[PDB]
Amino acid sequence: LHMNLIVAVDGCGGIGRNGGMPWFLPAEMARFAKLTTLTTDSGKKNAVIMGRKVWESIPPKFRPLKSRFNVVLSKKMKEESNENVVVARSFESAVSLLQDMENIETIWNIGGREVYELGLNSPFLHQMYITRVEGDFLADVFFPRVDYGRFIKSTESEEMHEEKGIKYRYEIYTIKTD
Ligand SMILES: NC(=O)c1ccc[n+]([C@@H]2O[C@H](COP(=O)([O-])OP(=O)(O)OC[C@H]3O[C@@H](n4cnc5c(N)ncnc54)[C@H](OP(=O)(O)O)[C@@H]3O)[C@@H](O)[C@H]2O)c1
Ligand SMILES: CN(Cc1cnc2nc(N)nc(N)c2n1)c1ccc(C(=O)N[C@@H](CCC(=O)O)C(=O)O)cc1
Repeated sequence: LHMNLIVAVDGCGGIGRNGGMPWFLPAEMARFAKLTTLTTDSGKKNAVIMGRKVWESIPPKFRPLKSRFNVVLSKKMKEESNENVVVARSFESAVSLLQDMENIETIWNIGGREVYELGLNSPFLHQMYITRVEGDFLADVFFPRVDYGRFIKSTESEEMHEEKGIKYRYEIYTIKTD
């Protein structure tokens, strides 16, 4: 059972501004949905684990994230009536429930700085799929401080991408104990 982190950070390490995203990148978001949705074993599902403010920053039409199992960490949210969503009061309990479910193939840590930090300290930590966006978007939330020395960066050829006047590039990292 793998836990991969997926994030889009800017030149300063920013991920959030004013409770929302500092940018909108539809092609990047499409790649995000593909990476987080597609499983190898047909019929098996992925799980996304997110913090409450991520959940609330998703457009409610796209919410819950379709074809995935949503786990929202929150100490304040009421239980979610929907079946593809569960509210988990702690990281450890969320990870316990996920490793308990048989049909979950890969757990995608999709955001919340604290969610990211707890994942980075997790035994299930596998890969980081980072989208390095160029420039300073005046973010107020950031990605955790991470020791990249624990990781091996994939060497595949990664071109630059540009949409909406914004440039960015994909990077992949794998924990060195694999
Ligand atoms: N650029 C990106 O790739 C990216 C990735 C994700 C999000 N974002 C942006 O980043 C910002 C949100 O990230 P955030 O870090 O500010 O808020 P968040 O982490 O998304 O959600 C924070 C909330 O999650 C809950 N939570 C987190 N860890 C928990 C734990 N261990 N146990 C229990 N509850 C826990 C708490 O909810 P309660 O307050 O209800 O306890 C906490 O207040 C938004 O702007 C979002 O759009 C961007
Ligand atoms: C605010 N937020 C958090 C968020 C945004 N961008 C990211 N970008 C990356 N690279 N990684 C992340 N974890 C990430 N997280 C959002 C907002 C909307 C949707 C969303 O609606 N996704 C659709 C896909 C949207 C699309 O196809 O354009 C899906 O079904 O997955 C996801 C995350």
